[PDB]
Amino acid sequence: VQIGPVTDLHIVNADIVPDGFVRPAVNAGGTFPGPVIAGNVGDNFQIVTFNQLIECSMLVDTSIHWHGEFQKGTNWADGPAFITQCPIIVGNSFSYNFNVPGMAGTYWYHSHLTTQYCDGLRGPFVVYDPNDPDANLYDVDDDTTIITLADWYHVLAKEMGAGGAITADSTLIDGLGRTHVNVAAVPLSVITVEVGKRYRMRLVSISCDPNYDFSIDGHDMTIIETDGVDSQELTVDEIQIFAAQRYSFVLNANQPVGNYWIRANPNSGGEGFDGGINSAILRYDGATTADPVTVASTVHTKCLIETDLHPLSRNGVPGNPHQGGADCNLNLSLGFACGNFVINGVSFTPPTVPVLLQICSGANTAADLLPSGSVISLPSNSTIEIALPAGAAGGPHPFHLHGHDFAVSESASNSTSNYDDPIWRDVVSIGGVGDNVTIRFCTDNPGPWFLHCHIDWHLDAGFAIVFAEDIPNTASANPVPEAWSNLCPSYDSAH
Ligand SMILES: *[C@@H]1O[C@H](CO)[C@@H](O[C@@H]2O[C@H](CO)[C@@H](O)[C@H](O)[C@H]2NC(C)=O)[C@H](O)[C@H]1NC(C)=O
Ligand SMILES: [Cu+2]
Ligand SMILES: [Cu+2]
Ligand SMILES: [Cu+2]
Ligand SMILES: [Cu+2]
Repeated sequence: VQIGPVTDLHIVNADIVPDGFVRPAVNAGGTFPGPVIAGNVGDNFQIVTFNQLIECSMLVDTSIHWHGEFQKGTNWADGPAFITQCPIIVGNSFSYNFNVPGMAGTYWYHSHLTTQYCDGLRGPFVVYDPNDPDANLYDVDDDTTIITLADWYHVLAKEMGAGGAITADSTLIDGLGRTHVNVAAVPLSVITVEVGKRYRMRLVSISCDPNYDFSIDGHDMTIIETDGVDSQELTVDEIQIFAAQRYSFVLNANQPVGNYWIRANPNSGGEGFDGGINSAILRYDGATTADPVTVASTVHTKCLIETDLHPLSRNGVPGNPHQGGADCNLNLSLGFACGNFVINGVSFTPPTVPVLLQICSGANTAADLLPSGSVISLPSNSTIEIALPAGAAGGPHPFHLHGHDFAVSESASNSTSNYDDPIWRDVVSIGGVGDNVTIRFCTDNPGPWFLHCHIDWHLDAGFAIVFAEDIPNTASANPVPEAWSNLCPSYDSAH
């Protein structure tokens, strides 16, 4: 179901049983996943979020992030609690009013308070391009070609310990899947295709943690979009997609009419596909209504490798073709010990006053912004390079930056940098010990922008910092509506 660009979005509690185990959830728009929020590039989104949550066990306060949307001019609408807003309290609503100039592609939205999106507040967000340069590559692109991959837990997110290796209890594809342990034969999702059509499949990781090895028995996939950036066609037979990443891929429905397994193996939790875990069904029209009996290739012979991706446009790479070839080059020291993560020696703990309101109330430098040591100021109109060397306890961490996308100058498991034509994206695996995954972008967007590992349990254990981009121009760049200003006194009064 698709809603928007102007829409109500109610946040409710419900019990659901997507793997056959009933448990409480926090839902957007009443469904899991939430409804697809959609519009065309350049359209004004007005999402009126009604908080109606009553179940404390999962927090009755909420805040929603439109993941990958740059929010230029609207930093107050970005969503991370205590970075850009205080949460909306139960009984109140809040109108997320923003534009998406320049952006088209496949995105998603999710709670951005504590670990609440794990408890179910996650949904797809698609910005359609009426002149998409990839349109001639397929026949079908609509709500039925969206595929979400979700980890699902039988423990309430607020009770996960924390951390604490945490592992999921079931992989859901389009909201359905089977439990890893004592697997019950509950219904699987079906994706239906017709012989000879081509499909723009929009593959969205709404994961709180695991990365997935996604494949479709007997079929190939040609990638045309990465995290909202159009890419040159890259045909693969397997895609490893980390938390929060998105790909569009053309599925040519060119096999005999029949049932084929769709596979999504998480890097932790249940291994393999016994009893149909980690599975959905690709069904051709005409096929018998029965489970697939297909098998994966024994060896996947063309798996996605991030360095094989290239932008469709001529994006290039800001700055100069060598490391440190930037105006403000940084190399973050990413650590873990004693159950907390750290960036440059400091574990992130949300401050009482949101970063944005600290700035609007007259804070001027990172030194003046709380939490101390969790904010790095960035100057305006400068090429930023950030090196994110891996090694920190497990691993592999998908780092994500708000308000921007970035050139992936160096990828995982490959020490060679690329200053000509790397893919740009917004969430990137930093790989393994010895890797030096490096990103570059330009500061053309004033505001406080969160940078963190998108494994939500790692974010709650402190793996984050805020890039305060152009403090001096932040207030003037981001006029806030009074409803925004009303957020924090309501929150602090209720709490
Ligand atoms: C490691 O990463 C580099 C950088 O993207 C890759 O190097 C490119 O390789 C292709 C050939 O496959 C050449 O056409 C380009 O000239 C290379 N670009 C640069 C900047 O060197 C390399 O392929 C990657 N290694 C593996 C094993 O995938
Ligand atoms: Cu996100
Ligand atoms: Cu984001
Ligand atoms: Cu992490
Ligand atoms: Cu975030």
